[PDB]
This record gives sequence, C-alpha cells and structure tokens, in this order.
Amino acid sequence: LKKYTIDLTERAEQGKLDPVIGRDEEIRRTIQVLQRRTKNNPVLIGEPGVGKTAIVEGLAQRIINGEVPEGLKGRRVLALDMGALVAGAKYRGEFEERLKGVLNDLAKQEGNVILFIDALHTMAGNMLKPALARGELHCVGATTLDEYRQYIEKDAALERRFQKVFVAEPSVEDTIAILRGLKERYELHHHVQITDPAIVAAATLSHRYIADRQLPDKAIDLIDEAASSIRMQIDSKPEELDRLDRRIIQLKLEQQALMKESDEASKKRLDMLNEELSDKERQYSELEEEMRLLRNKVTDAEIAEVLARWTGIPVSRMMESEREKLLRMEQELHHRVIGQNEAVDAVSNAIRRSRAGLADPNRPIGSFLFLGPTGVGKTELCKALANFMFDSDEAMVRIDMSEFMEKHSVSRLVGAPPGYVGYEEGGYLTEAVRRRPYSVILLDAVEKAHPDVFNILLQVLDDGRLTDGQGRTVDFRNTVVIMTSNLGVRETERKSIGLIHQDNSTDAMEEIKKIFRPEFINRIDEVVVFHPLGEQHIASIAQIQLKRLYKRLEERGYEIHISDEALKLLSENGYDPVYGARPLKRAIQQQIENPLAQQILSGELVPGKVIRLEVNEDRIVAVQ
Amino acid sequence: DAVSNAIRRSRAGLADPNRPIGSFLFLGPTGVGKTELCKALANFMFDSDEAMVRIDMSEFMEKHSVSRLVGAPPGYVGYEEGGYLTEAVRRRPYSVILLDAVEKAHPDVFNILLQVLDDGRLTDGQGRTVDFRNTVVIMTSNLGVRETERKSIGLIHQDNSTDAMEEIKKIFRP
Amino acid sequence: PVYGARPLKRAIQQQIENPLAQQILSGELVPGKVIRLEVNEDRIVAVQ
Amino acid sequence: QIDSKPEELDRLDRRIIQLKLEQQALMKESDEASKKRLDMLNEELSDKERQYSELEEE
Amino acid sequence: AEQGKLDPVIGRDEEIRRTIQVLQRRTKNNPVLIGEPGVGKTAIVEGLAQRIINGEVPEGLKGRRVLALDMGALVAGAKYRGEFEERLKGVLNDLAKQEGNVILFIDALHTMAGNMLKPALARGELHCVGATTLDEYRQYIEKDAALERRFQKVFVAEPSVED
Ligand SMILES: Nc1ncnc2c1ncn2[C@@H]1O[C@H](COP(=O)(O)OP(=O)(O)OP(O)(O)=S)[C@@H](O)[C@H]1O
Ligand SMILES: Nc1ncnc2c1ncn2[C@@H]1O[C@H](COP(=O)(O)OP(=O)(O)OP(O)(O)=S)[C@@H](O)[C@H]1O
Ligand SMILES: Nc1ncnc2c1ncn2[C@@H]1O[C@H](COP(=O)(O)OP(=O)(O)OP(O)(O)=S)[C@@H](O)[C@H]1O
Ligand SMILES: Nc1ncnc2c1ncn2[C@@H]1O[C@H](COP(=O)(O)OP(=O)(O)OP(O)(O)=S)[C@@H](O)[C@H]1O
Repeated sequence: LKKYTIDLTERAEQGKLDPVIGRDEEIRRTIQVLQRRTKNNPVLIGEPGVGKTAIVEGLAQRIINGEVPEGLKGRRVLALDMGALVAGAKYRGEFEERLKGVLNDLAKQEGNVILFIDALHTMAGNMLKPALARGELHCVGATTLDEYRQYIEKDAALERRFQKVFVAEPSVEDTIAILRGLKERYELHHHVQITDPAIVAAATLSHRYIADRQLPDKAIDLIDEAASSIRMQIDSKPEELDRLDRRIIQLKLEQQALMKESDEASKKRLDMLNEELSDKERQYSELEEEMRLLRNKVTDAEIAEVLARWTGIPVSRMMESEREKLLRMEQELHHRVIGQNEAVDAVSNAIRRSRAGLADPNRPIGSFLFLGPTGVGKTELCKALANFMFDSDEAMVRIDMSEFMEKHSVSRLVGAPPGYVGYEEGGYLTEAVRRRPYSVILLDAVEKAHPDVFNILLQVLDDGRLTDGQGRTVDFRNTVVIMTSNLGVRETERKSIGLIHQDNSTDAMEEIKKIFRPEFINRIDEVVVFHPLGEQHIASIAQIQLKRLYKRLEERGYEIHISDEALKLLSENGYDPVYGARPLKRAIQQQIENPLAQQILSGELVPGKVIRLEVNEDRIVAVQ
Repeated sequence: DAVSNAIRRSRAGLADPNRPIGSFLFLGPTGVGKTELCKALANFMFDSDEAMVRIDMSEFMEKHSVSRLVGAPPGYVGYEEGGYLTEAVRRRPYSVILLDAVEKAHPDVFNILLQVLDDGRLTDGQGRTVDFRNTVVIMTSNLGVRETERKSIGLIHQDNSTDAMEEIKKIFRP
Repeated sequence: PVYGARPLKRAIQQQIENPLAQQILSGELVPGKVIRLEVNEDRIVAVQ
Repeated sequence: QIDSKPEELDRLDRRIIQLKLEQQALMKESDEASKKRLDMLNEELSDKERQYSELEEE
Repeated sequence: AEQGKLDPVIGRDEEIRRTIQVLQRRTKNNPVLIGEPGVGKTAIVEGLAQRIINGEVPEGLKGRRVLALDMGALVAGAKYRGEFEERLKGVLNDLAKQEGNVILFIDALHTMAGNMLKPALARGELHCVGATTLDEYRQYIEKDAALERRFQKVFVAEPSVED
C-alpha cells in the first residue's frame, strides 16, 4: 500500500485533481455502492469522457472535501494504478507471493484502506475472490464500456464482485456551470482571464454541432484548444506585425523558389513582389516602431474560425470582403455559364439561402432535385460549382446509381452487413462521400435505385445524416447536395411537342408520389427546368470555349487572333432545330483544327511568331 | 388522445407481462407530424431528444440483414460488433424505439417481431434469450401514403382497411 | 389538398426570406432593434 | 437514513448545493446586460432556502 | 539538426503553424500529420525541429529537444516476460527524468502497450508527437474518446503546380 498505490485523496489534498463542481448524483451512487456489502465494487460506466477515473478521484475529492456522510471517514482511498506491479520479476512464482503480501495487507486493514484499479481491465482474479470473500479487498472499477464488458461481464462470480453505475442527462445549463466552474482553474492553468462568450459558445454550440463526444467535456477540450491558440497569440508579437512578418517568411520561400533559374533577369516577372518586399519592410517597420492588438474576446467567432476550418460553413470568410462576389454571383457564373435566368437566380439564390443557412441545422443546406431537358451541360455546371466554391473540381464525387436493380441494392450502396468483404469495403456513396461528408454529394440517375434509396434520400433530406449496415450516423448536416439525376430526360425530351408542362409534372409527380412522400416535392430547393439557347449564347460559349484555349496555348507561348468572318461561319454552323448547342465543339474541331494541325506539323506555321486564322477558303484555314 | 391514453395505460399498469407495452399501426395521408410527435414523446417522460434515434426497415432487406438485427453469425465481423436490435434493446430495455416502414422488412423481421409479440423471447445469431416483455415500440408506415392520397376522393375507411389487409395478408400472419 | 400545410416551411423561407436575407446581409438593416412587420407593397416585405 | 441527514433533507440540501455551487460557477460573466438574467434561478433559490429551512425545522 | 544533416523544406508555413498550433496542447496534445507515403510529413516534423532549433520560432519552442522511442530495440530482446517491460518502464521513467523536456516524435503512432501512456498524457505528465498515413489515420482510431483525448491532427490536401 506504500509501494504500489497512488493516494487520490492526497492528489485532492494538494489540488492536482481539478475540482469538480456539480453532479452529486453519481458520486452519491459510488458511496451507495460503498456501503453495500455484496456488489461492493462500483463500476463507473459512461462513454469515455463521462469521467470514470475522474469520478473515483472525485470521490476522493468528496472524501477530503467532506461532502460524504459518516461511515467512510477513516476508510482510506489508495489506488493501485497500472505500471506499479510490473517490477523486475524475471522469473515465476514471485507474482503470487507479492500479491499474497498485499492481500495480507488489505486483509489486515479490515475496512481501513480501500483499493482501486485504474482502468479496471488491467488486473489476477485467482486471489482477489478470497479477499472479496472474507471482506478484506475493497477495490473499485473505473473503465470504459468495452473495457468493462471485455474486462468481464459474463462471470456470475465476478459480476457478483462488480456492480455497474448508470447516469442521467440534464440540459446544457449544467454544462455552462462546468465551464464557468472551471474557467479560472484554466486561467491559472492557461495564462488568461476567461471571459464568458468562449465557454457559453462552447457549451451551446457543443450541444448543437459536435457528434463525437458528450457534454460538457467536448466544450472543455474545446476551451483547451482555444486557450492553446490564445497563448500562441499571447507570447508572439502583435497582430498585423505578424501578418507582415509571417507573410515575409512564406513569400520569401516563394521567391526562394522564384530565383534559382536558368536566366534570372528575364523570368524576374515577379519584380512587383520585391518592391512589395521592401514595402513589407516599410509597413512592417511602421508597425514595429508602432487593444485591437489584443483579444480577451477569445472569440466565439474565432474558435468558430477553428471549427470553421473543420466543418464546411466558414466564418473566417465573414470578416473578409465577400459581398462584391455575392452581388454578381450571377455574373461570375456568366463568366462560364451564361443565360438561363430563372436557373441562375433560382439556383444561385438557392445557394444564397443555402450557405446563408435559412433552414434547420437538422435539415440539409442546398437540396436539389433537377428535372429537365438535355443539351445543357450539367456536369460542367457541377464543375462550375466545385470550381466556383471548391475552386477546382475535387468535390465532384461522381457515383452512378444505375447499377442497382436486384434485391440487394442498399447492401450495395448503403454498405454490406458485416462479416464479409463488402462491409469493410462499405457502400458506394457511403464510402466515397464518407471521405468528404461536407462536400458535393453528386448523383446521376438516382431513379433506378431502390425505394430504400429513395427513403434514405428522405433521411438525408429530412434528418440530414446517413446510416450504413452497421448502424452509425455519417453526418450530412453541413453539406450541399447536387442531384443531376436522369429522371427528366425521356419525359422532358419527349414532351415536346404534344405534352404540356402540368402533364409532365403529373406523371413525374406520379413517379415521385409513386414512391416519395410530399416532402420530396416540397423540401427541395427548386424544381429547376432548363430551356434551349439563343444565338448570342452560342457566341458567348464560343468566347469562353476560346479562353481555355488561350491559357492552354499560352503555356506554349503562342498568340492567335480571330476575325469576325470565322465567327459568322461558326454562328452559321451553330444551331440545329433538333439538338441545340452540343455539336459546336465537333464542328470547330472538324473545320478548324484539321488544317491547324496539318500546318503546325507540316512546317507552314513558324514558332515564335503570332498566328492569325484567316479564310483563304470557303472554310477556316491557317496562315502566317 | 390515442397516444396520450396509451401513456396513461403505460404508467397505469393494465398490460399482460408476455406482451409489449405499446404497438400501433398508422395509416393515411402524409403531412400530419408523426415523428415530430415522436420527438414530443422523447420530450415528455425521459425528457430528451438525445434519446431519440429513428430507425428504418428499408436498408435491411438482404440475406444477412436478419444478421443485422440479430448480429452476425459466429466467425464474422459484426458478430463481435453484434446487431442493432440486440445491442440497442440490451443497453436500456425501458426506452422508446422509433421504427419506420416495416413493410420494407422481411417475414423474418416479422417473426422476430412475432417473438416481440408472442412468448417474449428472441434468440440471436448466438441464440441466447432477449428481454422484450416490457418494451415500447413505434412503427410508422408507407401503406397509408401509397394507397390513401389518391383514394382520398370517394373511398371509405373499411375498404381502406381491406386493401391494406390484402397485401398485409400475402406476407404477414394473423 | 394532398400536400396540406407541409410546403409552408419553404413558402416562408423561400417566399419571403430570400430578399429578407439579401436586405439583412446587404447592410441596409442595422441589427439591434425591435422588428415591426411593416407594409410596403403587395408582396410581403420586412423593413427596419 | 437514520444515521445521516434525512432523505428529503438531503434532496433539499443537494438541490441547494446544485444551485449554490452552480453560482460559484455563475459569478464571473462576460457583459452585464446579457448574462445577469438569472433572476429566475434566484427566486428558485429562495424556494430552495425556504423549503430546506422548513424541513430543516420539521 | 545542429549539425544540419536533415532535409530542408520549401514554403510550408501555414499548415506547419497548424502543426505547432496542434503541438502546444495538454491532452489531445500531440499532432498527427495525415497523408500517404509520397508527400513528405517527416520533413514537416523535422522542419518543425528546424524552426524550434534554428530560431524563427517565438518564445516557448526555444530549448525543446525531440527524442524517438523505436520498436526495434523493443522487440530486439524480448526473451523473458519483463525485459521488454523493464525497458519500456525505463522509457517512461526517462521521460520522467527529462520531465517533459523530451519531445517524443512517435512515427507509426499505433505501435506504442498504452494504458501506462494514457494517464500521463491525461494529467499533462506526457506529451508526444504522432504520425500515420491518410488511410491509416482512418485506421488509427478516432471514436475511442480517450484516444480522442490523447491526440489531434494536421490537415493537408492534394498537391498543386507552384509547390
Ligand atoms: N467538472 C470537471 N472538473 C474538473 N475536471 C474535469 C471535469 N469534467 C471533466 N474534467 C476533466 O476530464 C478529464 C478526464 O477524466 P478522467 O479522470 O480521465 O476520467 P476517465 O473518463 O475515466 O478517463 P479514462 O480512465 O482514461 S477512460 C480530466 O483530465 C479532467 O481534467
Ligand atoms: N458549358 C460547357 N463548357 C465546357 N465544356 C462543356 C460544356 N457543356 C458541355 N461540355 C462538354 O461536353 C461534355 C458534356 O457535358 P456535361 O456537363 O457532362 O453534360 P451532362 O448532361 O452532365 O452529360 P452527362 O453528365 O453524361 S448526363 C462535358 O463533359 C464537356 O466535355
Ligand atoms: N406537421 C408537421 N409538424 C412538424 N414537423 C413536421 C410536420 N410534417 C413534417 N415535419 C418535419 O418533417 C419530418 C418528416 O415528416 P413527418 O411528419 O415525421 O412524416 P414522416 O412519415 O415521419 O417522414 P419521415 O420522418 O421521413 S419517415 C419531421 O421529422 C419534421 O421535422
Ligand atoms: N518536404 C520535402 N522536402 C525535401 N525533400 C523531400 C520532401 N519530401 C520528400 N522529399 C524527398 O523525398 C525523399 C523521401 O520522401 P519522404 O519525405 O520520405 O516521403 P514520405 O511522405 O515521408 O513517405 P515515407 O517517409 O516513406 S512514410 C527524400 O529523401 C527527399 O529526397
């Protein structure tokens, strides 16, 4: 008891055990087990982070703090932790000897020293049952759910040794009382003065967002991380000084990339960045020679910037300048997708209300069932939205739902039942959107998937979470979906002419209301129906079809200027009454790119010189 | 009044001990607020929507989904991880369970469900007994929406009951 | 008749709350005061 | 229950220990005009002290 | 690193501020670099060592020095029941002798026993550095809320042209 044990009451005497304000219920549950003769060893069972070790050591905090009544005063808490019994016994038999020594010690305590097994799955059993049979061992269990059950559940002799402990959960109120009850201990443990908004945002926002740990402790280590980044601010220089100096370090690593060259002077095209280097010396000198350089407002906005680096709705963007690209979000789509006014306003306004957040957080954000014709370019619009917000097309997780015809379809895409290859491989959308849950959940042709797939669209559209075969919640409460499904193609291509719009809504709503409930008609953002294009739109997609060719042949170092007559021939070959604007790239390549390749390989086009496409033909030809 | 009188019967004590406490079949058009009322049922007596999980019978249609509700056969992943029904009831047997669209489930969940109803004992992949004899279940349906919203004009309630009980009759027992 | 008062969630958030979000985040509406649902013209507009 | 303080007595004493150590949390705040709302927990604490004094006497 | 035998880095300041900013905690205290074996995360912990030792770092990481428990001498002679145990308790007590002025960059973080590592990481008595592959940080474990209270990660994405 003097060699192997750690005195938890002494830990609560000096105060290395962080004081626990509240929860008298389960410490009273411990004391109620301690008066109990049989089933005398309590087992603290919660999730990890219900504080099982901290409830035994806080039971020592009660035994020193006198909140315990008569009966246990004198019965001493001494904790056999792991690591203690692992002494230099290189040979056998001495283990049973030293255990016989310490069980003669608690055998002569006679209810004066209480034993404790920290992380109960450690310790034995061949010797504690006599010491739990006379009345001489008084041990305590504190370990997790899996480590108590797999410690032992099913021995009816050892569950005769161990009683479990179960809890009750009130509101976020007493979590706020944990955070204010601990915030000055982490002032003198975290070098600050904890104002309230960081911890009340930690409590309420922890009860809203975090689906991995539990109240209040997820808020507690959020304040740990918070005061960590705060002391990162405390011991460094003031703010904009570190803006200047840190961008000096990283950007001089960029010029460190941008100096070791073949010819240094000609590719010093970054000369503005070096005048800006001496300018960073200039304003960085203004602010080194020269609060709002301080934050006791920790802040909710700034650990909302940390959590905003986590989730997928930012607030670090919120203190930036964003309204100028918001007010021409239509026109910044018109740089690559022109026309379709109720589509760019219904879709773009649906993006505004979506990432603005006007619905339930326990509802999805941008929820779209697309229904309409072809000849439009849906995946290039999905690339316009990943290349719009995601700034390039990583989010385009394209998972075709066409494969799913037989009985076992939700074992296919949801994930297989365990005990097989398919569960560890998981489902299709379940896994490839399990990697990025807060992203574009892009789907083509969902209608051929199961009714069960339809009602788990009713799960990610009502609830906004997903469940595989095992039974956990993949969180979708912070993602925008795009469903470029192939529901519309035959109905909306076949509807012209002879079928009015209410009839396509009638039989398409006979498919939806054939399987879905009214919330699939209702709870999407918009039913976005497209229309065919005009001639100036053909001119615009010619221009932006050329801008990619400008940057592409720009990487080689050539120049091409095109007259208006070739524009007139492409406008002539642009539109057909049956198909629309799709074969334009094929006509451009078949009439333009054949003599261009023929003369760039033939030798008639000279490198290092400007190229111009003229017409010494009845079609487009190349010349120098 | 139906669910509230079911609560007064629940805390009152009328029930047969070889039965579940509450079991109902809801039919009709959709738009009434079923699982919002189940969120109020998670709000009233044990006081928390944290204790509302909402369970579905749709994804569980396969050859091994019987071993999803009972746990896998031995020698499998999900045998040591168990099943959703056996672990879920085995943690706290006195709780509120929210099922959806049981027609999606097989006649093997209807016979495990019969063991919820009759004689009160479920044997899993392993085979040990499962305590179901004081458990409250809630099961919603799509039989109401898929033949009521179009037949709301003209049809009567008895014929609604019969043309539910036909496809029920093909795949359930009385 | 089939649908009921179910779409009224998005009749509110869609039908009024899109220009309301435009006017709140536009900077016209300074926060901090008691809101009275005023009447501009025949489509519902909230004014601060 | 006979050796120590009675059941309704330590229900009450432990409700007032919930509210009192809840105030030991609830002292240091951020701004006054928002988070000194807790008037209602104070009059509930008056029910706590009065009922605990009543069954303290009885 | 004083002798300068290690590999340099180019750029790498924002997400290594994510590495230092995930270093200086108490429990969750240890960073994890995420990514496959063709990205270079050991250059990020050793460029971390070059910021700590060379001196662009502010106050706090001036004197900190990094050690490395490896599995090789752990499994070298495990002849009897206790050799590996006397040697690992020697590791933990030598962690106690430099008193937390030992940084322990454990690469292959799941390799390092553990119930003797958990409470010292919990009190503040232990503080290390972790590293595991993208798929293998999906394999490490995140739902053990205890081992959620022992470690934390650093985010790195798909590489670009300019870098
Ligand atoms: N009210 C509180 N007062 C003080 N510290 C608290 C409080 N709530 C949580 N903690 C912290 O909770 C942390 C975890 O407690 P533990 O003693 O590890 O209990 P535990 O859940 O059994 O951990 P194990 O045994 O490793 S599973 C400690 O580091 C405490 O700082
Ligand atoms: N606006 C556009 N800009 C650039 N390329 C386009 C455009 N529209 C179509 N394309 C090209 O033509 C192809 C067809 O466009 P998509 O965006 O895939 O149309 P789609 O309806 O999504 O076809 P799916 O996905 O096979 S049903 C694209 O992959 C591009 O190569
Ligand atoms: N009348 C209503 N009152 C309140 N909330 C409603 C109502 N109707 C729908 N909801 C919301 O929409 C969700 C689904 O609608 P429900 O009324 O529960 O019908 P349902 O049959 O449960 O559909 P589910 O939940 O997808 S199986 C609920 O969880 C609520 O969030
Ligand atoms: N950041 C870097 N800076 C400098 N050289 C690097 C860098 N990353 C990789 N290298 C080079 O690549 C070689 C090995 O790359 P590693 O850094 O070991 O890749 P890795 O991601 O660490 O994968 P491991 O270590 O095999 S798991 C080194 O010998 C260097 O030549």
